[PDB]
Parts: sequence; structure tokens; C-alpha cells
Amino acid sequence: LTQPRSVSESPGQSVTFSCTGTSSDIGGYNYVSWFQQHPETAPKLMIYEVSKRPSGVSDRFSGSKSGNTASLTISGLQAEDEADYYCSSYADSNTLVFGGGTRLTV
Amino acid sequence: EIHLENVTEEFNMWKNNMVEQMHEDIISLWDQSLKPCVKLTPLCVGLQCTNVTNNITDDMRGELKNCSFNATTELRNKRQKVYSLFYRLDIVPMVDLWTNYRLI
Amino acid sequence: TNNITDDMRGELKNCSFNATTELRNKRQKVYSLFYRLDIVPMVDLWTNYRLI
Amino acid sequence: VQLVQSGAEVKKPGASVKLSCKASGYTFSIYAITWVRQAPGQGLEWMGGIIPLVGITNYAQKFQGRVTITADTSTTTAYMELSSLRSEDTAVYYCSRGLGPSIETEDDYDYSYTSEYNLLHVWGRGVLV
Ligand SMILES: *[C@@H]1O[C@H](CO)[C@@H](O)[C@H](O[C@@H]2O[C@H](CO)[C@@H](O[C@@H]3O[C@H](CO[C@H]4O[C@H](CO[C@H]5O[C@H](CO)[C@@H](O)[C@H](O)[C@@H]5O)[C@@H](O)[C@H](O[C@H]5O[C@H](CO)[C@@H](O)[C@H](O)[C@@H]5O)[C@@H]4O)[C@@H](O)[C@H](O[C@H]4O[C@H](CO)[C@@H](O)[C@H](O)[C@@H]4O[C@H]4O[C@H](CO)[C@@H](O)[C@H](O)[C@@H]4O)[C@@H]3O)[C@H](O)[C@H]2NC(C)=O)[C@H]1NC(C)=O
Ligand SMILES: *[C@@H]1O[C@H](CO)[C@@H](O[C@@H]2O[C@H](CO)[C@@H](O)[C@H](O)[C@H]2NC(C)=O)[C@H](O)[C@H]1NC(C)=O
Ligand SMILES: *[C@@H]1O[C@H](CO)[C@@H](O)[C@H](O)[C@H]1NC(C)=O
Ligand SMILES: *[C@@H]1O[C@H](CO)[C@@H](O)[C@H](O)[C@H]1NC(C)=O
Repeated sequence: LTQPRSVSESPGQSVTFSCTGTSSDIGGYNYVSWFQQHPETAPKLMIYEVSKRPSGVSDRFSGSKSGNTASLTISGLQAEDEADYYCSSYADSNTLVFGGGTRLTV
Repeated sequence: EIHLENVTEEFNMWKNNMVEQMHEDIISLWDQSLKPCVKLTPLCVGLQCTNVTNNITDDMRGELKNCSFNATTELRNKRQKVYSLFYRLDIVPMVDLWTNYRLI
Repeated sequence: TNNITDDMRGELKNCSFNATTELRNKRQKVYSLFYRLDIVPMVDLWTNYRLI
Repeated sequence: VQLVQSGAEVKKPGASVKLSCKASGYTFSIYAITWVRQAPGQGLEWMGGIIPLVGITNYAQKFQGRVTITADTSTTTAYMELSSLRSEDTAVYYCSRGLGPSIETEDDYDYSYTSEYNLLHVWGRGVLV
């Protein structure tokens, strides 16, 4: 499992980003999770499996999945979203995997 | 066994209904023998399977798994742990985080 | 939650329950529509009806 | 939903550690507790996890001989023992809770799994080791 290292865009401009892999990591099973880790604090669960949300998350942070690539759109990007966005998923041999983390600079 | 002199008889082994009767009889006998026996319904559970720790030759790698599965007991309020050695053909991978295989 | 007439109010219910699976130690939440005649009231903390 | 970590000592080569994750605010015995390694400025790596009541683990392929996750349901504390760390992979270790119950005892200890694969919620703070 991999993902782009960083993305920028600009304040106020909705930003999208994705993670990629094979059929055994993202394509099947429909269990792709995303985390927002601010510096010096625990990652916060954001998307649950594809397109869901643990309550308390502003503007849903709704995502999507197509093929073997999963992605999310941050609508109404603010300064508070300057965080490391991690992709994780269920991988075969009954394990979990994580991506390298996407740095959003806003 | 009585030999029939001067008798010619036309045979056809592919129209012989004795084979169909033998087939049906063996199926029925097998099913009747198997019916009054122990059912393994309680053993259809997830198993944690690992590699066998004995000396495995080059051809036997992946053919056997050392699996562990909680099971049932004579009483209904208790359980138990049953390590057992299965052939890879007898188990299939499942989608889970805690168990690895199911019985086929 | 579908559109019904007055004559069918309470006739059909949307009932959820925990059903078993092929695995003995793995249940599954289910949701099924039942006719009111096929269920009977049964009061509990988390349940309302059982099969007649 | 309170996870309080204990043990944050960086040790010399040859050392081994035991870290603990005290839990409260939820039914301890029916939720999974998992461990995630931050890695020294790298991405996350899954270490393993446990269901306290049953006591079943699924250590990853790289940690399948080193890590030893256990749990104590009488004190509602999860433990992780890390052998042969030496000085490699110095990292912040995090304790996480399942999103929902994994097992689900109706009454007595008839556990019954619930096919929940979102075992990374209420992500507690970490300890630098
Ligand atoms: C069916 O239901 C059962 C209901 O409980 C359930 O337990 C059972 O399956 C369980 O399966 C998991 C694996 O998924 C087993 O996990 C292993 O646990 C080992 C620790 O066992 C010890 O602790 C258990 C609980 O901890 C109590 O005690 C500690 C004391 O320190 C305390 O801190 C805790 O709070 C708890 O009170 C306890 O149950 C064990 O007792 C069993 O075993 C003893 C014999 O040892 C026996 O007499 C008892 O009767 C009882 O059966 C025991 O005290 C743990 O070490 C394992 O991890 C080792 O092995 C794996 C293998 O890959 C390695 O990856 C690990 O790294 C580690 O080995 C390495 O450890 C060293 C230290 O790091 C390294 O240096 C070295 O490299 C080693 O290789 C597992 O986590 C769990 O025990 C097991 N439960 C039982 C009861 O058997 C269910 N089964 C199924 C199929 O679902
Ligand atoms: C019966 O109840 C189930 C829930 O138990 C309904 O399923 C939900 O329907 C809504 C409709 O907006 C969906 O958004 C949810 O995602 C559904 N949930 C599940 C778990 O399926 C179902 O629609 C109900 N049916 C009727 C006819 O009322
Ligand atoms: C399987 O593992 C158990 C663990 O105690 C061991 O006792 C048993 O002998 C092992 N079986 C095989 C076939 O390796
Ligand atoms: C068990 O053997 C299979 C055979 O390919 C191998 O892929 C797997 O990694 C082995 N596992 C262990 C724990 O030795």
C-alpha cells in the first residue's frame, strides 16, 4: 500500500487525494480506512470503511473507492486540516496495512 | 452354475441395468451407514492455523497446518481448546482478523 | 417506511434480529419484513415481537 | 473511552520492554485492543491486537515472534511485551480500541463474533520507546 507523499492546493479550495494497491488490499473486501494525524497527537479515525464517518467530524470527509484505488475529498478546506492523512486497509493473510502518509499543507 | 450348450446370447454391457442397481444400492447403503453417526456441525468454526514445526521436506511445505479451534464439550455451558493437524486440502482461507481458516 | 394506505396500517412490520451463520460463533444482524399475523407481541428491553 | 498509557522509557541495545494500556469507560471484555507503531518519522505499522475475554491474537508477519500482547480483564488493562528491540525502530507506540464489539456475549460467556474489521477507533495517546 502506497500513496502520494504530499498535496497542497490552497486555503478554501477543496482537495482530493488517494491511495493505491492491488486487489487483495483495496479492490475487494470493501474495508478501507483513513486517518487524520495532527502532529504530536493520536490519529483520528475519519472515514470508517468506504464513505462513512465517526460522529463529530465536520463536513463528513466523505470518500470513495474505484478499482484498486481509494480516495477522499476534503470540501471547504481550512487551516485546521494541516495534518498527515494515512490510508489503511485489510490485506490478505488476515492482516492490516498502512500507507506512508500524505502531508496536507493547505 | 449351469453351462448352456448350443446357446448363443446377445449381451450389451452398456444397456445392463445391473450397474444402475448396484450404483443406487451402494449410494443408499453408504448414506444409511453414514446417517447414524456423529455430526461435526459444532466444528464449523474459525481456526488459527500456523506452520508445522516438524522437519518438513521440500514437497510437503504448505500441505499441513497446525490449527487451533475452540470447540464444545459434553456440557453446554463450557468449551475447550483443540489443537489439531489438518491437511491444507481440508481447510480454506477465510476473511477475518482473528482466525485464518475454516473447514472446507 | 414505504407508502401504505389506512387499511394496511400495522399490517406489515420491519423487524431486525440477530441470526446465526454457517459459523457457530459468528452471528449476523438481519432485517426482514414480516406480516403482523406472523408475529406476536413480546416485551423485553431490546425486543418487541417474536414469531407466533 | 479512556485509554491511559504507561511505560515510555527508551532503553539501550539488548533491552526488552512491557508497556500497558489501562482502559475505562466501556465494557472492557468485549472490545478489541490493538497496537500501532509510529516508526521513527515513518508511516504506521500494525503490531497486533487482542480480544480480552477470549484472549486471541493475530500478530503481524514481521512481529510474529517478538511481540506478546496480553490482557487482564480483572484490572481492565492490556499489556504488550516487546522482546529483542535493541536500538532499532525507536518509535511512539499507540493503543487503539475497536469501533464496536468484536464478540458479543448475550449472557454468560457465549462470545459470538460480529465481523467488525474497523478495530482502530478511540485512538489513545502514545508512549515514546
Ligand atoms: C479459545 O479460547 C481461549 C479462551 O481464553 C483462548 O485463550 C484461545 O486462544 C488463545 O490464543 C492466543 C493466540 O491468538 C494465545 O495467545 C498467546 O498467549 C501467550 C501468553 O500465554 C500466557 O498468558 C495467557 C493470558 O495472559 C495471562 O497471564 C499473563 C501473565 O503474564 C498476564 O499478564 C495476563 O493478564 C493474563 O492473566 C494465558 O492464558 C496463558 O495460559 C495458557 O498457557 C499456559 C502455558 O503457557 C497453560 O498452562 C495454561 O493452561 C493456558 O493454556 C499463558 O499464561 C503468548 O505468549 C503468545 O505469544 C507467544 O507466541 C506467539 C506465537 O506466534 C509469538 O508470536 C509471541 O511473540 C509469543 O512468543 C514469544 O514470546 C517471547 C516474549 O516476547 C519471545 O521472546 C519469544 O520469541 C516467543 O516466541 C500468544 O499471544 C492465548 O494464549 C490462547 N489462550 C489459551 C488459553 O490457550 C482460544 N483459541 C482459539 C483457537 O480461538
Ligand atoms: C427496514 O429497516 C432497515 C433497517 O433495519 C432499513 O434499512 C435502512 O434503510 C435506509 C433507508 O434510507 C438506509 O439508508 C440504511 O442504510 C438501511 N440500513 C440497512 C442496515 O440496510 C430498510 O430500508 C427498512 N425497510 C423498509 C421497507 O422500511
Ligand atoms: C501444534 O501446536 C501445539 C502448541 O502447543 C503443539 O503442542 C502441537 O504439538 C503442535 N502440533 C504439531 C503437529 O506441530
Ligand atoms: C508457512 O509456509 C508457507 C509456505 O509458502 C509460507 O508462505 C509461510 O510464510 C510460512 N509461515 C511461517 C510462519 O513459517
